[PDB]
This record gives sequence, C-alpha cells and structure tokens, in this order.
Amino acid sequence: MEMRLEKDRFSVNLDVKHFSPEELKVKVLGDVIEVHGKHEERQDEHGFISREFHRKYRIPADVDPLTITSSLSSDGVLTVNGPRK
Repeated sequence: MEMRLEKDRFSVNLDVKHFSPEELKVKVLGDVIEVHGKHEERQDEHGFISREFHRKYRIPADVDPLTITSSLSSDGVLTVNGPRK
C-alpha cells in the first residue's frame, strides 16, 4: 500500500484487514523489516478461508533499525516508520 519516503522519515502502510492483532508480528531482524500474518481456517462471507503471508523490506541506508516504530489500527492499516539520519 501507500508509502512515504522523505528526507527525514519513511513510512510503509499495509492492508491487513483480514488479520486480527494477535495474528500479525513485526520484527526488525538487522537491516530488514519482517511482517508476518497467519490466520487459521474461519468462516466468512463466501465459505471458509485460511491465509498466510510473509513480507520483507530493506531498511533505507540512513535508518537506524533501533528507531523504527510500528502501529496497528482498528480497521486494519499496519504502519511501519522510522526517522532517517
């Protein structure tokens, strides 16, 4: 989804609306953001549906991995951002 990349900050948004908050996990492992989402079989509008996904982003060169923050909204936007130095 959306992404901001300015001189000072970066921002990455994801549509994770099919996942509840216990079903998502953000890890900074080195110079990589990992987003993981897993959800077991469950009824929905058309039938039954399980889902899994695993995403990796490279951290911009001028981003200390230790200053990266995460946020989760109720309607399902997951954001990762960071200052740049």
